[PDB]
Amino acid sequence: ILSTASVLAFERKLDPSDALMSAGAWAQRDASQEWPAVTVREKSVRGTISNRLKTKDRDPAKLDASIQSPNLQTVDVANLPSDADTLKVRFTLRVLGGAGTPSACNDAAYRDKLLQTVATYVNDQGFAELARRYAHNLANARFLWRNRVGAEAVEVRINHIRQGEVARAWRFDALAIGLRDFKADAELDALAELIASGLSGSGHVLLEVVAFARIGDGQEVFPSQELILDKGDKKGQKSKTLYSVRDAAAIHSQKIGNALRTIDTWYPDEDGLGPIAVEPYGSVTSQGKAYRQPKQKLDFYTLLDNWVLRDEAPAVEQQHYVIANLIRGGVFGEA
Amino acid sequence: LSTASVLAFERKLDPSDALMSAGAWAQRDASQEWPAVTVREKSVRGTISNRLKTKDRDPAKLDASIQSPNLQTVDVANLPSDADTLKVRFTLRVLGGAGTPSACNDAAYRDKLLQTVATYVNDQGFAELARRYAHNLANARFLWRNRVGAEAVEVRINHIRQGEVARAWRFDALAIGLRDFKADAELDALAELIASGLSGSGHVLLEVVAFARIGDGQEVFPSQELILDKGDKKGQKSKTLYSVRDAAAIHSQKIGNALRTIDTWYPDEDGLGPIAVEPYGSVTSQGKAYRQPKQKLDFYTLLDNWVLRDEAPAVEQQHYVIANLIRGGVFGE
Amino acid sequence: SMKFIKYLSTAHLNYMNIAVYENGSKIKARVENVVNGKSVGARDFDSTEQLESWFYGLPGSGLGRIENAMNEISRRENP
Amino acid sequence: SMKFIKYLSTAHLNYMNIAVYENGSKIKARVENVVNGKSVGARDFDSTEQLESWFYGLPGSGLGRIENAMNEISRRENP
Repeated sequence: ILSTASVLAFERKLDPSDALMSAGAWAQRDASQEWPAVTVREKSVRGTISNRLKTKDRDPAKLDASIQSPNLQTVDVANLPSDADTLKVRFTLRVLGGAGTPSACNDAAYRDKLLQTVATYVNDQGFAELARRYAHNLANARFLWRNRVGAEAVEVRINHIRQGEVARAWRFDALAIGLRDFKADAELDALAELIASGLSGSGHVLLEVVAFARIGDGQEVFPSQELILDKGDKKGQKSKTLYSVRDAAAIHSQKIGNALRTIDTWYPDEDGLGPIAVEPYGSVTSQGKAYRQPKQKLDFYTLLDNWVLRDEAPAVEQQHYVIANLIRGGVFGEA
Repeated sequence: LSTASVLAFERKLDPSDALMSAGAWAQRDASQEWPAVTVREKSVRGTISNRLKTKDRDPAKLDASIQSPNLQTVDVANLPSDADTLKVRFTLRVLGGAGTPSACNDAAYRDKLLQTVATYVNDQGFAELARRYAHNLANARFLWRNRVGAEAVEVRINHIRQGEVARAWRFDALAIGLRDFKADAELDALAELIASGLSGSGHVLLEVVAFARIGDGQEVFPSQELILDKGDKKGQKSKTLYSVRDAAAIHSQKIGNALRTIDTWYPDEDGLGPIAVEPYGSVTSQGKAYRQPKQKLDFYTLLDNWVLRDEAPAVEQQHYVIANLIRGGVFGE
Repeated sequence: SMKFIKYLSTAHLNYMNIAVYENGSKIKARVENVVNGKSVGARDFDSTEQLESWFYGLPGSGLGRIENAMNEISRRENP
Repeated sequence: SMKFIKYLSTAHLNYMNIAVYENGSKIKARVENVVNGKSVGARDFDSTEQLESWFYGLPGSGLGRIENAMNEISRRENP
């Protein structure tokens, strides 16, 4: 008895917003309230056909004509102004809490069995490891994806905002704090306890995160890129398009949300890649590789279906992984 | 006596569409000018997350699915980056005359229904139902997911007698509960205004304004539209949010559903709480229809007992049947 | 048997150009992606003289004219 | 003797859905109005595996796909 629920759904916790980019100078970031926004321009590029050419069945005259001719595109570019070297990135984060309770569930026995399972997990230990690793992903600058690559110094400011007034302020170093090792610190433990009390349901956690990444004058920044379906018959020449808001370049919210949950260090394959993002069938698209494969028994659906139904617990780290997939949210069950 | 082959009831407590706009807390007093929240558009690259059929649990099939694109386009609605609150306003007419059907065949069933609702009203007024509707106006049930995880929520209700406001109320939607029903002076004054409106003894026009301090740039949730993703050119946007001219809106029926969340005597339990008033009273979002017609608590069962056979149910089920008549619907065969 | 002749422009636009094939006594103009050969619309012609009188009759000058050409060919020809 | 199995969707469209009946060793798909049971077109099938390979082979995603299914079944099958 006690089959799986055909409809499961969890709304996400750790809600970010889109991060608006603005540019300015270093050692004036203590008055970085009024810095002008980074604007998305649009330049023209001329290049070559320098891709791997299918020289298996083709006319040689066509291959010679195709690579001796230029290609005349048009791209969107986002640079700093030439009198500024520091990029500012600002977003807000809400930590909701009440992670175990689904927002859609057919069964009433599977639902309260799941609630008792998550209550057992919150009973024998807090959210302390999960919140510690989320506070590590806030403390470094994972959400600065390519903007972190090749920077002199990165500084992350985190404010706890209770009313109009700031309640608690932190200040960090994203290069001293590592990209791969989950070390310890006093203020990392304080931020992790704030995030854990947000996840448990004690208070209302609102966070403002401001990141200063010194790059250089006039260098290119990297907003997230858009999708231009059904415009090849209107525009045609433009190939790259950057995401913006009302006259400011910005990164998407789901990409920062992906950056915050790169926690999974317990996937069975190896350890040379460091942490990966918490996913069902926990996978990386740049690697093209489904780590945490379902023919082994560390898949999220398998661990859920034997830790809720069959009452057999997995190891402690796999329990951390399953509660991380519940904090992530998603459309579970069968689609 | 047999019940009629055609019944109909127009709805009472009919709201308008909400209009969302954003601004600053401690400036909500002067808020007749806030710019409306607009529905913008972003791109999403998804992932493989649904349950595999376990016949496709191969390495190469997962690797091909991860290399496969899952690019989509969705609608989002956010606050501006300097605004931290959400203004939501709508108006509400309270009609009254909540026992007379608007269509009926049998002239005898019509008169029997009239004196049945009349002896309900003579036994007790609309005071308990209007108490519960004043509670669902008092807290912020019409802020569905916007309430969930908010700093502070506040609801302003005005009575509109002419072009000028006559009576005002100022509430606290978080201190006023979501789980039970209580008593207070301004709550009972608003409940008596709604009860005077439901008994045909006046004209009640209420506008309700709610403020929810969320945060800068956070995602508000307008109501989502039904779109059929069929085989057109290259795939369109897969999430359409409802809007009006230059403003993101909540539907009127979503607010009307959040007002009539009253029922606490469906025979399952008191552990869950109040559900919406409905014939075959069904919370479809959790896939379970409470108040099944296999028991003796269905609305059609209570109606056909208490009008035809003149056997009265419990007072709580009388409140349920009169809330169903206030709801409106297509009744009869 | 479709022997390649020439591309219709000096420069490619967005990896897109117009290739010219000799299809028997006729002549073909395909709107092709140059890196993988995916055609998105072709049109039959017979003589290169009338093809050039059609192409130089299009409004525009250069890459705008071949933009007009690819927009003309890339829509479905009406019955 | 036509035992009910399931509806083919999670949501009804316009009080219309597709019910699934087990008709012997075959299997039935009826386009039914859910409130009164009036069928407006059915189609015979044999296995649930080929029925799902037919249904997931239809163009669309979700209610658009079952709109395609009801438009396909609701026309008269040609001789």
